[PDB]
Amino acid sequence: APAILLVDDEPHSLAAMKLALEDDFDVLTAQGAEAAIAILEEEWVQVIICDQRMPGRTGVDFLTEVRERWPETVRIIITGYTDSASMMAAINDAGIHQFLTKPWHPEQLLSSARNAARMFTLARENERLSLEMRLLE
Amino acid sequence: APAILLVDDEPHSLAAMKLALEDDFDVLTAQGAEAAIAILEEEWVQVIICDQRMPGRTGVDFLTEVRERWPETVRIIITGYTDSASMMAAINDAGIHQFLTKPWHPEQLLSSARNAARMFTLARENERLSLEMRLLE
Ligand code: BEF
Ligand code: BEF
Ligand SMILES: [Mg+2]
Ligand SMILES: [Mg+2]
Ligand SMILES: [Mg+2]
Ligand SMILES: [Mg+2]
Repeated sequence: APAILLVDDEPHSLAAMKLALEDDFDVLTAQGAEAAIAILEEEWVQVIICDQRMPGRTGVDFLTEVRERWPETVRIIITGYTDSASMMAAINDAGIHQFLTKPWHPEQLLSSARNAARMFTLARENERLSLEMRLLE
Repeated sequence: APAILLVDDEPHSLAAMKLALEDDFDVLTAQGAEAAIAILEEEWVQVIICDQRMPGRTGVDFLTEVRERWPETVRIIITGYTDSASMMAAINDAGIHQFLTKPWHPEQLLSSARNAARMFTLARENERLSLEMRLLE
């Protein structure tokens, strides 16, 4: 089953985000870029959420690669420093579907999640149709 | 072009929500259920957002019908009274994709919007494929 990947510098927000999502998804949790890529390798992930402000590699960077190695996956950013334009510009260059502000309702953040996974589902069958309708003409 | 429908009891939040979205969508605004249905008649709408707490008819009710008369349209609820279970249950029976808490970032609420419209787009071509791949077998 498609899980959701949680990826934040502070391990107390993975803790939280899980508490909000665990009841509905298979939550996978990671402490940063290099740590997280490791997981998308072995396990299968429908949705990912990433702190932007992370030591070393930023969410936007991580996700530029995620976009490249596993394009079937819905990418989401999350920020408490929502006031910066540089960021948004960065966000707006990458293929980032949702950007959430901190903090967040257990039921809101939960929703941006159910979204992503419904979306991941559309996109994924939206492609099936194609592939299979190619194998006709 | 597909617009977005805004539908809230307090005309000062339509004011706001527009200010957040106008730069990116064709915003249509309505003061409540009966008022809003009137608009989906003449004009074409890809995304709708509805206050739950509205005199007379509630968002969830409105949207149950919207779901029925214009199913191609992405439905969204928005609440400041996020603590009620009755609601969520109601929300969870209807076909409601996103539920936002008040208040909201200009760039968050903005995003739940861009979401919806990308989604409205998937769903709508996801169907094209079908219809057209039916006209083969
Ligand atoms: F700093 Be992260 F964006 F919360
Ligand atoms: F009362 Be609405 F939900 F803001
Ligand atoms: Mg629990
Ligand atoms: Mg941080
Ligand atoms: Mg403006
Ligand atoms: Mg109200």
